[PDB]
Amino acid sequence: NPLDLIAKRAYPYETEKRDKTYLALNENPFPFPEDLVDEVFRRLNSDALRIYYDSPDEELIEKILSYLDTDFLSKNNVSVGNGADEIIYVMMLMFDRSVFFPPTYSCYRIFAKAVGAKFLEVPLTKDLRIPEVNVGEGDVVFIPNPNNPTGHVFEREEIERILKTGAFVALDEAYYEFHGESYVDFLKKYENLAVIRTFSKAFSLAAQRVGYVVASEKFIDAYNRVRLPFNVSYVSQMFAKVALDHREIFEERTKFIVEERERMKSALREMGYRITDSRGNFVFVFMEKEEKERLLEHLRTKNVAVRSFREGVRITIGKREENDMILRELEVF
Amino acid sequence: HMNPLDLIAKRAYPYETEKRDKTYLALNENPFPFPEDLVDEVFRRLNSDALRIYYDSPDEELIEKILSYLDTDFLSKNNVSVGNGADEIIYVMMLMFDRSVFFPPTYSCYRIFAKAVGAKFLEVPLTKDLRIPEVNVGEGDVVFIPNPNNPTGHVFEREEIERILKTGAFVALDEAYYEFHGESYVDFLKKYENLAVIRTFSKAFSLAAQRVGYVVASEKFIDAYNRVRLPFNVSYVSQMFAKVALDHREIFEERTKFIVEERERMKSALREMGYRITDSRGNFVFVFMEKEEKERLLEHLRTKNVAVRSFREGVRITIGKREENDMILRELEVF
Ligand SMILES: Cc1ncc(COP(=O)(O)O)c(CN)c1O
Ligand SMILES: Cc1ncc(COP(=O)(O)O)c(CN)c1O
Repeated sequence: NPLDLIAKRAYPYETEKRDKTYLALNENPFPFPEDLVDEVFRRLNSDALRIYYDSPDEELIEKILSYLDTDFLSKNNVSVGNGADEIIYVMMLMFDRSVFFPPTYSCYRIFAKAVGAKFLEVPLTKDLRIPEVNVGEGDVVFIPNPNNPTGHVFEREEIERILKTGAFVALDEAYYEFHGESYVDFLKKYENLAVIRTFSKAFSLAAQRVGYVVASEKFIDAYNRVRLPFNVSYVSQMFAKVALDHREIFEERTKFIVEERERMKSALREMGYRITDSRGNFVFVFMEKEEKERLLEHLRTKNVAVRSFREGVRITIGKREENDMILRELEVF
Repeated sequence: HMNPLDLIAKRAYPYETEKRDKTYLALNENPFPFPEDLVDEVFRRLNSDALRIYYDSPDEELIEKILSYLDTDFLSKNNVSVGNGADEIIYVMMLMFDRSVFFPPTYSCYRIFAKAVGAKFLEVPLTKDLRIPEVNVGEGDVVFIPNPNNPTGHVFEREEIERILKTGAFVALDEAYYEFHGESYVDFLKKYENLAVIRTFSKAFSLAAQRVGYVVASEKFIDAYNRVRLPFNVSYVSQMFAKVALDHREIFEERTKFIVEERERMKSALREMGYRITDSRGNFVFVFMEKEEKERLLEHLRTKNVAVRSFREGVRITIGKREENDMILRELEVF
């Protein structure tokens, strides 16, 4: 009964009914602009819906390349996924062993167990530094940068130290847009690196699932052989193309989210909370289990959702009134 | 002495995109565009605030509408899930079981995906009469059986499938072409825990570019499947397309009726010409041809900007519009 083994081995699947003020999945506070939804639909060919539509199409790759804005990338350095999740998932199917460093993205462990990958979890140090680990060729090492859930940034030397082991580094730059530095340039020097990106956070397209990966031609070829061939829909691609053609609105939204993040980080410091230097669309607050659970319960009654972790809570940046409500809840507590 | 990227390149087939000829009859696609009225309905129902969230996949409404379409008394929400195409459902099932079993001539992606993900698999060819062969299978195996079969379009008897179910092996019944045949083996789930039926919106609803498949099975299996698959695997808008299609099935019913009549008309004409064909019940016909005579037909078709699908024993020709079908028959008549 293989299905019993999956009950034992893999984590259960659950749908959770969202609270009124939901600040728990690092989603953008803003709806996708209505004008751009309109543009999407006046670009749609109903005759195109009936066919197996190339994933990615050429135009989406040209626009992603234009967004990346390098001198050295070509179309063979870029592919797409059904979310960044798919890219991670597929990478776990590709290598002998997956390595990651708690506190990290919760789906690494989940997907490893889901697909029965060999994996090694070694915790980040007390200072949130990457630990000493025995890794090499055959391994893929998943490093989110900025880190999730801490939002902190690993120094370049840290990433490079792993790169010099020969292990394959999967640099998950899901929160790149809120930080503004990318290690994509390291592809000039290292063949053993892939940078993973998404439209979900900064472009308000989490429901449409478009991720992309930037890597060497050898890797991208291999990835494209292992993934599903028609993995991103015609309309998801069109949403991503239209978003890339109108970046100014998204830049203004990002600017608001970062200013709102830093304002919250300052207020929390002034209150005496121990926080991380987060560079994502969220803040991380350290708290003790007992302080945490009392706060959580209070938020529960006020119809607010944040994300609980072992060492504290991760609060996504929302709208000005939501952010102020959070600060007020933390002040009393 | 080989880095993992070289191993993949060795074992897995290359990624290759196709160039579409002016008359393309090679991927079992619906001839008709998705209705314009329904595209506008999707745009109308679309909530731009929903676009920014990790949207449930499947949402509750999509499930309700799939159940209503299936129209049984005994299925609940716990018996149904979704995939990013039926392709994803197959792919995940291959990750779920110890061994994958299929029977050539069969769906080309089974072998491809097995090799892609490094699944252990067993390929045993169908008999001369297109019957499922004697095979040593049991618990731990998943046996992929398309019904109607792809590329032959022929229908397996219930007894053939029930024999496999009784082994204890898990049967994945791929009902991608159900709509063009009209009988389903979903009622077997009253009795067998041991079974999943896979379905798609791609062929009958002209939504191949939006990738919505669904699977119907026991609660135990669906739970397991939902643990192994990507949690947000089908997009908000893909789900809205599928929901709107299910709210307006009469147009799709008339299209399916046209496709089946068109298929049977072609099957008759080909028999009258002296071609050996299968009794196809999909949106396509399968014509047996000797290798060398088949290649000659292909050059003619290539010369005339027509794509069909070439197989070891013949060609699988998807039903298109009346004018493309008529043209196929001319070229098979003159040939
Ligand atoms: C670190 C990290 N990586 C990947 C993802 C996935 O994003 P996507 O919506 O594009 O699958 C997320 C968000 N769940 C993330 O936080
Ligand atoms: C037998 C079979 N099964 C599954 C599929 C997949 O359908 P989908 O387009 O929804 O991935 C196809 C079509 N590619 C098929 O022919």
